[PDB]
Amino acid sequence: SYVFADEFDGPAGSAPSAAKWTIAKARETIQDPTYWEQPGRIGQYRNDRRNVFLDGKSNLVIRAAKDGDTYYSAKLASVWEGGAGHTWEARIKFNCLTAGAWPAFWLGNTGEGELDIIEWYGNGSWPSATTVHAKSNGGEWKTHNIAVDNGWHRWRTQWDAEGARFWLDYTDGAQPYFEVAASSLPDWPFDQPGYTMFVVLNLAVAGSGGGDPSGGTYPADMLVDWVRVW
Ligand SMILES: OCCN(CCO)CCO
Ligand SMILES: [Ca+2]
Repeated sequence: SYVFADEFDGPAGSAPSAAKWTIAKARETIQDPTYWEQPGRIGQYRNDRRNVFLDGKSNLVIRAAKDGDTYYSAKLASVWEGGAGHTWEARIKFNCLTAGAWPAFWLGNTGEGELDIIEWYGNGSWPSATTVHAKSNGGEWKTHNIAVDNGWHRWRTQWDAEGARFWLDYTDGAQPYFEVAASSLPDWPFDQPGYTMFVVLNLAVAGSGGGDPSGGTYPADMLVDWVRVW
């Protein structure tokens, strides 16, 4: 009994469900861009079957690849949104841990609050990590470094009014590798009545976290076998 799920079944080369996902048509605009955030260096997003498609073997493929002078990739945001008191999990394979790449699985909200379940940074500086943000600019957060490899893994979070918890490859009764108490973040928005969040799966190229892709190996793929919330 899932409140939201996508098993990404369907024929090779087809698009993910338009009923479940919004596919980004552009990379967000960066207000005061660092070098790799500059228009013309930042990677782009588009709804193109070369960059986001089902492999016909039960996986969503998000692919970053150079087209002309621009790196293109993809971002999906769930149309559905879910509130407190659920468990959220995706099975993911990062075939894209290369210079310039910046994959992420996260729960978003356009007002405040963000649960970055896992991000890996290709810029050669930032360690991969799980992060909880509160506050409008996300300027109040707790973060936890965790290593990412290219194997299949399940990334899980639970959150409610009292806190947020994270697991890697969850097994029965395992302790979260990271948890955050509401009381540890003064502006904790997750306890607001009716507060909900959408799911995001994306593979960015360049920008701050991605950095220089010139030495990286492209095409680079992020595979998603499923996303489930219950
Ligand atoms: O975190 C980034 C790692 N990345 C940066 C290289 O300069 C190398 C990946 O193989
Ligand atoms: Ca699947």
